[PDB]
Amino acid sequence: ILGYSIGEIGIHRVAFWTGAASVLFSNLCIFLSGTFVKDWNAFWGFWDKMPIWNGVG
Amino acid sequence: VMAVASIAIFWWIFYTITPAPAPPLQNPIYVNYTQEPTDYISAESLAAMNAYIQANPQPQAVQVLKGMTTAQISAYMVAQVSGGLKVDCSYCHNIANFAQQDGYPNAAKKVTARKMMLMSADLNQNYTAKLPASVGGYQITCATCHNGKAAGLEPYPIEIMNTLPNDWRLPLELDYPGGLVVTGRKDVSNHEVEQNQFAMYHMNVSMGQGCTFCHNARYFPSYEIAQKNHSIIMLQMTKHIQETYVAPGGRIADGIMAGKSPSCWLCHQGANIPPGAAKPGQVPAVLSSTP
Amino acid sequence: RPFEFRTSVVVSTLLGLVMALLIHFVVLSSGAFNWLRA
Amino acid sequence: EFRTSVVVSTLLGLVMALLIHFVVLSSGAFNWLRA
Amino acid sequence: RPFEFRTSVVVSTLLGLVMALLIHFVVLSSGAFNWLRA
Amino acid sequence: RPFEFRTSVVVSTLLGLVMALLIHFVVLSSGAFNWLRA
Amino acid sequence: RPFEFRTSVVVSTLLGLVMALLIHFVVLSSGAFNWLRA
Amino acid sequence: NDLVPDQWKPLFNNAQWLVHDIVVKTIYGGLIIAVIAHVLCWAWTPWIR
Amino acid sequence: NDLVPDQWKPLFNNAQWLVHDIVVKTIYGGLIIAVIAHVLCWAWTPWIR
Amino acid sequence: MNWIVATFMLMFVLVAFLPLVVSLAYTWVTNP
Ligand code: BCL
Ligand code: BCL
Ligand code: BCL
Ligand code: BCL
Ligand code: BCL
Ligand code: BCL
Ligand code: BCL
Ligand code: BCL
Ligand code: HEM
Ligand SMILES: CC(C)=CCC\C(C)=C/C=C\C(C)=C\C=C\C(C)=C\C=C\C=C(C)\C=C\C=C(C)\C=C\C1=C(C)C(=O)CCC1(C)C
Repeated sequence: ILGYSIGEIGIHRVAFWTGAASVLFSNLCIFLSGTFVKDWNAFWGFWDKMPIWNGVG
Repeated sequence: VMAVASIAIFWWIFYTITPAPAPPLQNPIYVNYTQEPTDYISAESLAAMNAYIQANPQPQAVQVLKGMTTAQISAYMVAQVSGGLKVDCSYCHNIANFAQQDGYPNAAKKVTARKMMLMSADLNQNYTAKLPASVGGYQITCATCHNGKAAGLEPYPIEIMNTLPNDWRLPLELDYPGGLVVTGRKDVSNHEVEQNQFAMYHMNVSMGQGCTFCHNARYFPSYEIAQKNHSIIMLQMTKHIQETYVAPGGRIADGIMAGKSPSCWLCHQGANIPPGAAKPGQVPAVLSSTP
Repeated sequence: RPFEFRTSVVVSTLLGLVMALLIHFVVLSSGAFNWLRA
Repeated sequence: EFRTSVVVSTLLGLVMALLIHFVVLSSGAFNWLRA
Repeated sequence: RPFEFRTSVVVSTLLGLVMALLIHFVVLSSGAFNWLRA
Repeated sequence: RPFEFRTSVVVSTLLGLVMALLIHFVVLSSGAFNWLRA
Repeated sequence: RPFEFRTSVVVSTLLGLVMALLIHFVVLSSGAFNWLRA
Repeated sequence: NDLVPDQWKPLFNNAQWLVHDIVVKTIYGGLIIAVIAHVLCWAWTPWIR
Repeated sequence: NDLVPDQWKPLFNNAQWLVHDIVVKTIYGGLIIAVIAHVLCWAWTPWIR
Repeated sequence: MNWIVATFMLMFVLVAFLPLVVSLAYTWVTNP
């Protein structure tokens, strides 16, 4: 099933790492929202105007 | 210590090089918009104006603006009429006998201007007098809706509506005492909710503040913030503008404004209490809410 | 011995292709050449 | 470990040069590249 | 032995197909040829 | 042994089927043929 | 080896490429050179 | 082995030396071309002004 | 690991020493260029004023 | 004022990020 076996020592490392990473990214997001970003829709305004496709429309 | 020292050096650099923070524009009349360079108003026209003020005491044949003297009228015109549109002084006036239109003194503009004056007075009297205390006495004038531009203004620019679809417009064909409500209705699906959220984000971008400006996001149907009542009045006002002046029985027939819906952004322009809005006491009596 | 030759040719032909494609896209979208109805 | 020191040193130096170059450019006080 | 021939033909026939498809889609969507009601 | 025949026939019939389907979708959605109420 | 040589060349070519690309993009977007219809 | 000089013997292998040589030559050529291109971009329109 | 002097023998290996020499030389050159560039940026337009 | 303290607090957030990286690199090194 899915063609890969992680091993006995592998799964516990992955558990530890993912668990630890989730909360870190979360606290970063909240601290940032409070201090530097007023709304999140304006943040993505830059993507449309990427030179590669800014005039093809 | 290397890190904190580097951060200090960087901040000293920034403070030194950075150009100083800006003081807000202070103008005796408008809240945040000024007409200061009057080079756009030609100078030979300004000379001829002095003569008309000094020569006659009262203005011959004024249909509206009934309680004013030629000097007051001239000053008001140069301050707000030419100032709102940034037009030539002769843009809809002749050198003499400018009470009527003869010899195409840029005809078919003076009458549209007069109708704009009437419409502004009517809006001011019917809708901008609601919960006046604690909101201020600011009043709509030429600078509002025109922002220094004579014609060709756009009520929906491209910069706003980044997330919205470009075909979308504010839906003004609804009763709006509560017609947009969606919570718990059980006869509306996710499509109606999507239209609602489009309109709400538009109101969000128009107003400078965020989404908790008027909603108390724990319960959306609640009216505790009291900044919604103001929005109900403004919504009825925008619907009235569109229905009465933009398209009275079709844009072609008896329409002014060239079929441009008000859109809630051309007025406020990114802030509550829009900058073009005149401070209380700086608008003619006829044009103001209490005449 | 310090480098496998095939890794070099793989990365070379990937970088070159991506770079040609990106330049072609940018030049087309700039609208300064009157190419394909412009 | 010596290599940890050199890695963190270059990274910090590069980031710091880039940040200062950005701040000075965006301040608009030097008449550099049409200013 | 180092460079397997079949890897070359696989990547060749994939890149060629993708490239033909992309060019065909760009030319069709440019609207400059009057092809299929244009 | 160097090239399994069945891999060739599998990839051939998959590519052919996908290509026929894509072309028929594009032609139908172009709306230029008056086919099925158009 | 206090530093594997190949790590040095990898990081060098990556940093150089990124830096050339960034400078190019900044100079193009500044609009101060009259290059490609400016 | 043993093709690298004695002063750099503990650092460089044999194979690592020739690559290096290629890297140095390429860097010198690139610097010459960069200097020429800069002189040209200056003669066209100066950027400091 | 006997090319490094005795005072710094516990700390530095043999190979670490040469890379450390390269680092010191590069840092000195960079500092000289940085000082020249700041004198030039000052003569152009002073920042403190 | 506001921005000096803000940058200094962001430093602490990244320091909170730090230990997980040491865990990963320790595992990479000590498991040849
Ligand atoms: C005209 C002057 C401008 C100015 C704009 C800048 C800019 C722009 C920069 C600095 C930077 C520096 N400035 Mg200053 N500076 C000014 C005002 C000041 C004032 C003040 C008035 O009080 C002070 C105290 C400083 C102080 C400083 C130093 C802290 C710092 C560089 C020293 C360094 O780390 O070592 C020397 C430099 C190195 C980091 C080591 C050398 C590394 C080697 C040389 C790397 C070069 C390799 C090259 C990039 C690639 C070669 C090509 C290869 C082929 C790949 N500046 C005014 C505003 N300042 C520089 C910086 O580093 O910020 C950290 C930076 O770029
Ligand atoms: C409209 C509201 C927004 C929203 C706004 C927020 C906000 C605001 C935040 C999150 C945060 C979180 N949200 Mg969200 N979030 C929304 C929608 C979602 C959805 C979803 C499917 O839609 C999901 C899955 C999440 C998921 C999450 C994670 C990203 C994160 C979880 C907090 C946490 O891990 O750290 C929380 C960690 C702690 C505070 C626990 C500390 C516990 C201490 C150590 C233990 C004390 C001991 C205690 C007394 C018990 C003693 C034991 C004895 C038995 C009594 N959100 C909606 C869209 N979300 C939070 C986050 O970022 O984390 C910083 C946060 O800031
Ligand atoms: C019209 C002028 C436009 C412009 C448009 C383009 C476009 C568009 C392109 C370039 C590309 C290049 N341009 Mg130019 N370019 C301009 C101005 C410049 C300026 C400048 C004035 O400063 C410079 C320095 C350059 C420099 C360059 C090089 C960086 C690059 C190609 C160099 C080389 O030979 O390829 C390096 C060597 C090769 C590419 C090897 C080719 C390998 C084989 C031959 C590929 C065959 C492909 C084949 C079709 C696949 C099927 C084959 C099967 C066997 C059947 N251009 C102006 C703005 N330029 C090209 C690019 O880099 O793409 C790679 C690119 O497509
Ligand atoms: C009308 C002109 C349009 C345009 C439209 C197209 C379209 C559309 C296509 C190309 C394609 C190509 N164009 Mg052109 N192209 C234009 C302008 C250009 C310009 C330019 C002026 O700079 C250039 C350089 C090119 C260059 C190219 C090549 C990159 C490419 C094909 C080269 C080659 O022979 O194929 C390489 C070799 C082959 C493709 C081998 C073919 C293999 C066998 C014969 C395939 C048989 C398929 C068969 C039907 C399957 C069933 C067979 C079973 C046995 C039954 N075009 C203008 C804009 N161009 C073609 C592309 O690349 O797609 C592949 C593509 O379809
Ligand atoms: C009306 C004209 C429309 C158009 C509509 C279509 C449509 C629609 C199709 C094509 C398809 C094709 N078109 Mg055309 N096509 C047009 C213009 C073009 C132009 C052009 C002017 O440049 C070209 C070059 C082509 C070229 C092609 C070939 C790429 C392709 C089929 C070639 C071949 O014989 O099949 C290769 C060989 C075969 C397909 C083998 C068939 C295998 C067996 C016989 C399949 C039997 C299926 C059976 C029903 C299943 C049950 C059987 C059980 C035993 C019971 N078209 C215009 C726009 N074209 C066809 C496609 O590729 O789909 C495959 C496709 O369906
Ligand atoms: C027109 C003047 C513009 C400007 C535009 C640019 C642009 C654009 C670029 C630079 C780049 C550089 N500029 Mg300049 N630059 C300006 C002002 C300055 C000022 C200043 C007054 O203070 C300085 C100090 C610099 C300094 C520099 C260096 C940091 C850098 C290149 C140095 C070097 O030789 O490359 C180091 C050595 C090399 C790059 C080695 C090259 C390696 C080989 C030769 C690459 C070959 C690529 C080849 C095409 C791939 C295909 C090959 C296959 C074999 C086929 N510029 C003004 C604003 N400058 C260049 C940059 O760094 O990009 C990397 C860059 O592209
Ligand atoms: C703004 C005014 C001028 C301008 C001013 C300059 C100036 C000034 C310079 C350039 C430079 C260059 N410009 Mg320019 N340039 C302009 C417009 C263009 C246009 C175009 C679209 O018009 C193009 C295509 C270019 C392209 C280029 C390249 C020719 C060159 C940058 C080399 C470099 O960065 O790569 C370097 C890339 C890397 C460091 C890595 C290279 C990768 C190697 C070669 C690939 C083999 C890798 C090997 C297999 C190992 C694999 C390792 C893996 C990564 C792990 N310019 C405008 C017109 N441009 C710079 C240059 O020429 O100097 C050489 C230069 O100084
Ligand atoms: C605003 C007024 C002046 C200005 C004022 C100054 C002043 C003042 C200074 C500079 C400095 C520099 N400026 Mg400046 N500068 C200007 C405009 C430019 C322009 C251009 C677009 O116009 C360019 C390209 C530059 C570029 C530069 C570099 C030449 C230099 C910064 C070195 C540094 O940060 O790297 C340092 C990078 C790192 C610390 C790491 C280097 C990486 C090594 C070399 C790569 C090998 C790594 C090795 C393999 C190990 C790998 C480790 C891995 C990373 C882990 N300036 C304007 C015109 N600029 C500073 C400088 O020259 O001092 C030296 C300087 O003091
Ligand atoms: C002052 C109260 C006021 C004047 C005066 C005024 C005049 C005026 C003119 C002359 C035009 C037409 C210009 C042209 O060459 O056609 C015009 C057009 C529009 N106006 Fe107006 N206007 C005044 C006030 C206001 C206010 C407060 C609003 C806000 C709703 C407003 C709106 C508009 C709109 C819309 C147009 C049409 C713009 C176009 O693109 O067609 N005016 N006004
Ligand atoms: C949108 C636009 C404009 C895009 C532009 C780009 C275009 C249009 C095309 C680009 C590329 C092209 C032309 C791709 C074409 C691919 C083809 C035709 C593949 C072969 C099919 C032939 C096939 C599948 C024949 C397969 C063999 C089969 C079915 C045999 C099946 C069998 C199997 C396997 C058995 O057990 C035994 C029975 C039998 C032998 C019949």
